[PDB]
Amino acid sequence: GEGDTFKGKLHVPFVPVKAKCIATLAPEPLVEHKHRTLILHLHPDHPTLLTTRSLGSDANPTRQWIERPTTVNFTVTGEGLEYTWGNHPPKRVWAQ
Amino acid sequence: DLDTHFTQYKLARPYIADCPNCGHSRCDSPIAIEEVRGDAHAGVIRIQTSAMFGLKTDGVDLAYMSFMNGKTQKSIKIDNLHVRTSAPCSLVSHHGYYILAQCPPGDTVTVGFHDGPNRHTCTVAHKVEFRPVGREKYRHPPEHG
Amino acid sequence: DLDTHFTQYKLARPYIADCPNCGHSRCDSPIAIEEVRGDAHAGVIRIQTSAMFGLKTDGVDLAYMSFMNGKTQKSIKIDNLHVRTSAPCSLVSHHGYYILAQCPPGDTVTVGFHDGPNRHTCTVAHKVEFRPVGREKYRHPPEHGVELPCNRYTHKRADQGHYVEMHQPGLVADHSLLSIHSAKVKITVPSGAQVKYYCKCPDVREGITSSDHTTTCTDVKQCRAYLIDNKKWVYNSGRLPRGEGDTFKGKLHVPFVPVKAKCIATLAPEPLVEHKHRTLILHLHPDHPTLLTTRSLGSDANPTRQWIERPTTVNFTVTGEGLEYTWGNHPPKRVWAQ
Amino acid sequence: YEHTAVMPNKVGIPYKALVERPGYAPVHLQIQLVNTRIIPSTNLEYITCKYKTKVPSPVVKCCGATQCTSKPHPDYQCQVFTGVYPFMWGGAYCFCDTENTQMSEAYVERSEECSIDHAKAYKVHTGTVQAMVNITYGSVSWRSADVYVNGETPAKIGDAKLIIGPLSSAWSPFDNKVVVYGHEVYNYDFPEYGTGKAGSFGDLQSRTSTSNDLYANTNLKLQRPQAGIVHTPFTQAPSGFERWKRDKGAPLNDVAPFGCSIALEPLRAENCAVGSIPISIDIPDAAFTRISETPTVSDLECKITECTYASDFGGIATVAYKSSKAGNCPIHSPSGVAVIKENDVTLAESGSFTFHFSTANIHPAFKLQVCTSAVTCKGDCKPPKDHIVDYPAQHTESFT
Amino acid sequence: FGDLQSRTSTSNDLYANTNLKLQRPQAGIVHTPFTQAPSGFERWKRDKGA
Repeated sequence: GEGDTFKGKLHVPFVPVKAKCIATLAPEPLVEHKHRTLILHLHPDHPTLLTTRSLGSDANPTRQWIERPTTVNFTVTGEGLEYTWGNHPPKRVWAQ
Repeated sequence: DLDTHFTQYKLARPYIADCPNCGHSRCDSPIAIEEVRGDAHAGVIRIQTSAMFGLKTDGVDLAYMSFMNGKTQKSIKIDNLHVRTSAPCSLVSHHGYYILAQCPPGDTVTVGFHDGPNRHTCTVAHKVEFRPVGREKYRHPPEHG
Repeated sequence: DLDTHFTQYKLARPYIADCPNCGHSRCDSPIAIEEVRGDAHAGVIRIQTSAMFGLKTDGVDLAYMSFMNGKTQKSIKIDNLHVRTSAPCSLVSHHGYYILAQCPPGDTVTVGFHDGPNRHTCTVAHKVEFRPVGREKYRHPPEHGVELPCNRYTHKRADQGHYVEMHQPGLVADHSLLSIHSAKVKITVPSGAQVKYYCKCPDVREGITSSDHTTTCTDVKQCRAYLIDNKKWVYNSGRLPRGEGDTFKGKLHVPFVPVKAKCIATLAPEPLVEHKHRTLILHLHPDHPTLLTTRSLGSDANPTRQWIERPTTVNFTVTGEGLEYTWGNHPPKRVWAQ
Repeated sequence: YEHTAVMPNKVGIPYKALVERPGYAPVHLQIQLVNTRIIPSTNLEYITCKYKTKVPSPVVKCCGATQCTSKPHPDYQCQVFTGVYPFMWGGAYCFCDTENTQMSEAYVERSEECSIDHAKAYKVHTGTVQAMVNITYGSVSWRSADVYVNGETPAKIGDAKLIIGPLSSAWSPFDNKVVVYGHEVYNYDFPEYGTGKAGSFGDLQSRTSTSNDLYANTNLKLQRPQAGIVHTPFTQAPSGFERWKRDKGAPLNDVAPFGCSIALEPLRAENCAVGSIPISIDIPDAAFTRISETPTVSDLECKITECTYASDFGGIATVAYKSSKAGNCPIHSPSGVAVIKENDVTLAESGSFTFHFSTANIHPAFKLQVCTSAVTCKGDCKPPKDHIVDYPAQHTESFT
Repeated sequence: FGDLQSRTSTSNDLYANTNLKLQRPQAGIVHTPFTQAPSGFERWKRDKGA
């Protein structure tokens, strides 16, 4: 309209907000221990990324989405290792 | 307490526009859509349709929609307000120009009501995807977790 | 004939349970979904809803359904029952708590009737895949082809292969029993059903009665509003509380037992054969991914198998011992060389 | 009484040392670090999020041109088109065939979702670290003190007063540039304010959520409407903030070494086990008692019972006490070879009381100090086969 | 493979090592959510060798 932009400032009906959705939880891995190495026997139901992080000076991180059931390994040093499988709470581990 | 929004209800009127893919071609549907905000996580989508549903002509019938046909508006029932994607969606709430609904992922979003003798549908091309919050890239809100 | 299964018909009654995604949120729908069984070959699905589909109140109206609306049921028609997935499905048969349908592949399954003024649907996250019989990874049953011994649910229901326990349901709360006797909270009864009853405050502590009144407490949100109504039994669902009294028997037959039927399977286009000295050349023009396998008949098997999707031309070193190959589900062929 | 001592920086490891106070009965100490919050100084630069192209209604003169104006809107792109013939539901919109011109304008405005979801750029400095220390020394058996690391601030909770730090290592897991996204921290190198490339990170840059002005380089360009229809076809790069959200790297809270975790907070990096702390503490002389009161435990001997070459307290030993009077007696090993979980033992007349400890040597030869009575507990250890325990508490790995 | 093993189809005794662990019910809703590994027989039914 060539005349003018009239008033009528109108509120947005549905404003996005930070609510709390319910998220999935992957089945707990089957943990198998060896001498100074951690074997994670796990079966993911849906593609989930697991992260590992050494507690020593050098992080040596590894992020890897996995979909098919797989067996992974980890060299757990005397400093220690921690891993986060899916959205489970993080867990740490020793070495002897 | 739904009568404290008369600025939207009374000062606004139904509106009509170029739907890009109204039915088989690009007609001028009364429910032409614009600015679909598919940026949430739980699969919900906010759609701003040209038609402004809400209260009836004067102040009542929240469960009625009012679109514009020809020179005039027409407040009728909301019987078959349909929102679709690659799979049919499910309505949640509607107010003014904006209707809140949740859809499965798909490449296009369609909106269509039913006057009763007429179809009156409209759609648009728009990517829709929903990655759940968390490290488990699922595709449907689960029962527990 | 159809009235020869009254173990389920009269003795069981549908109840209400907690649907994960009823309508738009987690409501308590009467069509709550349990035990989606997507294990058939031809994409056939069995669904166990908490609503009882099949006969009317006593023995009739196959074209009717019975759900539970609050503390009482109301049998209606099957007018607009629909089971849906990524794409709308096609129902085959309904009986008792179970529905049989043929669904397209998809990630979510929904079940919903239509009362007429309301939808009252339910849905659960549960993927349903298609597994084509044989070695030809198709997506829908073709109109022709060679048949194979698939495994599939039978449309018949008069079977006794398997049973599921049907104990007395747990009791249900109904706050709408808790009316007000002008100043005290007041409890009625559906038909003389057992109303377990007590409040936070000290008052009547068991409740096995007709319509009682409260002497002590005042708030309807501080009394137990329960209905033990096991004159009619319910399925051993994981979504209902279990009455601590005892677990009833009364197991009834499962409607649709899996059977070893014979489904039609797709037949891939035949290869174009071409040859050179001690060398088979094979031209393949698949329409859908089909497994090719080969096997030498000599002392060394030397197997080779690969899924092929795009049209391709392959070769094979054919020794005088001979060579076998099995394109798709066509009968295996075998050859010599010069 | 002023016992200065360097302490390794660990959270769940005690420091049960012994005060060699002359003229009085020695008093054991015990220090634990609940938290090692770093809290580096930070300065916000800008916040980025998805944008929304708020396109106003087009201006359509039916017969005649219309020059556009350079409005001050951010990334305000305006262009006039010629030779258009718009239809609408009511028929063709004009009777002219070539003088029809459309004045279409569009500008970038931050999305409504920016109020909740938005990345935060941060440039950080060294800052000052803080710790919560628990000291259950002497007979008081309690403390709940929050302390700093600067080598000046005294902490005088309860009766004792002490000073902590500074840390031996200036290691900071945070880089000079830090990006915070809602709850996770990424050390991504955001370029600078007002310079973001289109499509990349920070295509839209706002100084603050309250700030009206912003920097929107989205490469937005309008184009001619097609086949005579009223709309505003605009071509722009996809939302740069949407990118890097589905392909961001691992969060810093998942790659920071030394087992340091972060939080949506002043950005402390707690449990950052690194370096040592030069701890100095002033014990009040009130807790001290006359040396002439402690019973004499001379002419005693130490016997090993069972030592496990492990990390948990698998080592046990029995001490043949030879005492005269009865009373409490602190126990501590000055050598770092073995660590004793047991803290206090009451002495009977020539009794024997077992205690637990842990070691890391095959044949541990460690001095044992028992309320002014030295004895060496030499023995042998055996490695375990089921290496399933809590985290190591011996903290004494060396040549064996 | 062999996550569930029975000595015969009619055998009332069986072995099932499936890592079945129960989970807290979400939001005061009456249900029995369980954390369960995917069906072992389903695996090796999609990736069986020749």
